Amino acid sequence: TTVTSYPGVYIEELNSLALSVSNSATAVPVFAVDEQNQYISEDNAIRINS
Amino acid sequence: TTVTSYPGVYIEELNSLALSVSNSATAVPVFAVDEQNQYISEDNAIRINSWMDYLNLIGNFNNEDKLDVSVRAYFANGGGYCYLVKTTSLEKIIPTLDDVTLLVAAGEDIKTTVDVLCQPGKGLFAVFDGPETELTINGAEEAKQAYTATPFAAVYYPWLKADWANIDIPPSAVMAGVYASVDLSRGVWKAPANVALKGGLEPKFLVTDELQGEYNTGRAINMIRNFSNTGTTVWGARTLEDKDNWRYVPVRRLFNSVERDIKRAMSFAMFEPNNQPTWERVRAAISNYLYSLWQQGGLAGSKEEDAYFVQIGKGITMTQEQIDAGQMIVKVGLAAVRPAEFIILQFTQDVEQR
Repeated sequence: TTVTSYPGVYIEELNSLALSVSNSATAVPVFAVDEQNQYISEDNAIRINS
Repeated sequence: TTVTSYPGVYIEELNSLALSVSNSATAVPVFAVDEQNQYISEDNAIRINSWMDYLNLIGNFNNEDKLDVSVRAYFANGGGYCYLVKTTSLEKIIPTLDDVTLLVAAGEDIKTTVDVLCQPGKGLFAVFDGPETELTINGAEEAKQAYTATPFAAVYYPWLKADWANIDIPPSAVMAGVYASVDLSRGVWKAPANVALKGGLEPKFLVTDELQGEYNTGRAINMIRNFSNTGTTVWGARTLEDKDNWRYVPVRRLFNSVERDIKRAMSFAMFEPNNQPTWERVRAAISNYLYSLWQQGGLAGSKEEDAYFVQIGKGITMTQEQIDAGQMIVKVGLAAVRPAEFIILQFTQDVEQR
């Protein structure tokens, strides 16, 4: 863990495993567009917000 | 003991065997420099402390040469002091050195020198660098063939590419700094994987998850993988050996730093006469070291009778005829913790069944 070589003040911050569970993005869909639609670029997930 | 010749006051200070175990220098690496680098002197372990201390050797030229980039990337990740030796005289300098415990190849192909160097008794777990070329998934049987399976090694696949110093950084010198950073921060028993690289360097080759499936078995190659949560992280704690005992670089490097902290303490009790007063001090001093690791969580088990055991005594470990040859025998057991390589989650809909 810590090595003590020279006389002095050693600060070492031991911290326990902080574990918490985040809940986010329950229903985020994807839309398989029509193959004929020329505006969607080929093989790229173009993302829209509103 | 004392002789009484004249009438007077005699002061004699009898003192018992004071034995304590010191833990220091867990991960201090050496760098096999390139043979062409003219600045390293021939057959001398020139020792550097920091990058401003290293810059007095050479004031410029951070950009191109592969040793010069590697030690710059080493100090950026983790802090330590490292010796620099030429690979020609690598086997001559390392046995006569104080604390060299990571023989780190800074891209120099020194596999033969490593095998000659480290017996099972010495220690010095020695990391390697992966092949700088592309590794496909169906060419897995040949890419493992170059490395020979030994439990004192570790391979890291993708050579790293940084913004500064546009030549390719070898992954072995980068991972050498993460070892000294993890062993200082969270101790030696915690696995050196799952730690983001503090230097601003990205992997040159992207890692598919199915590509890591058939490489992280057998004599495994650990793989540095970058994903979005933590950036470019190291993602392998396996060594080059596939058996149940010595599968992990935390379970290997804990048995190096315990078998070197006790060996320095045994020099104080070296020529002490072995009877019941002597090997009660040696038993009680070793068992306090193995108790201090258990309170830190380095050893598994519920209570201290299961985490470790130490046995010295006439009878129990050595017979009478071995005492007459003057060799006392210490048996030491350790249950080192192994990392959670595959955390699995089982979900049932039967909650009253339990």
